[PDB]
Amino acid sequence: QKHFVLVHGGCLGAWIWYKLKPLLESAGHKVTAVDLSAAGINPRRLDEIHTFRDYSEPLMEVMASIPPDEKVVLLGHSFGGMSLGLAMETYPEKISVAVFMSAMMPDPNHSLTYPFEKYNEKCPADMMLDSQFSTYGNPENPGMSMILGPQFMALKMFQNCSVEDLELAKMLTRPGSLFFQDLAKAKKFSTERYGSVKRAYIFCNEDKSFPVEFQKWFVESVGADKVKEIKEADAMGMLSQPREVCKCLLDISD
Ligand SMILES: C/C=C1/CN2[C@H]3C[C@@H]1[C@H](C=O)[C@@H]2Cc1c3[nH]c2ccccc12
Repeated sequence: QKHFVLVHGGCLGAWIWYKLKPLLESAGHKVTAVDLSAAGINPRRLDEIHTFRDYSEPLMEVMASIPPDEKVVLLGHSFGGMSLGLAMETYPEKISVAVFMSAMMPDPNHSLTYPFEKYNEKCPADMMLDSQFSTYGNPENPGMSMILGPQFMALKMFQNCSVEDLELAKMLTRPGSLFFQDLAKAKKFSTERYGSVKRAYIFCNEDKSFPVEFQKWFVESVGADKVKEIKEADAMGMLSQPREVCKCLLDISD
């Protein structure tokens, strides 16, 4: 038995893991799927969350409650990788392996905004399609909020998923933030902390929102201890290939 803590990306929520949580449990493991602040059915509203630590606070509540005797495996995807990073900085010893599936993997050597800068470098400005962006917070120093466009979701996140999974996410997706202006002010991670945590990576070769060539770039520039691939996972591998993410994760963790 291991304890997996599962962390969703932006605009999503704990619900994305609904297909993978049973699977890990039927193999005999403990699973936690967290909702981050203003995501899923978390009661907070976006415009009351201005920092990324505030956003990541329900993950941090989980990590503080890992008994002294225990460790967890973390799985994050997309923007979830950033929360994995804070978890890994603050509680390095409570994590046996941090697993990043088609996620940005922070590097103690750069500002926390660096994977975002590199994404703008490597991807076109129209990458998010019908998604839409607006400022919130103080007009004097603003946040950016985003909503996922229906086409963006169908073509570029859930394209190897059932229309059912696509429909559920339209019902459940909420405005998100990538916290860029706050992340630009956050303390960097260190190698003594963040950097002491074994890391794994799971490629999702068919992720059109985060192309594999760019996922491959985080492993080449930061490194990972283990690395797997899902030939047919899209951005939502946990929904499109839930049995393969399970298999990868038991491999990585055993
Ligand atoms: C919530 C929709 C998004 C679209 N896109 C955006 C933001 C999110 C999503 C992950 O949740 C991916 C992957 C990603 C994005 N920006 C990145 C920067 C560095 C590495 C990966 C990314």
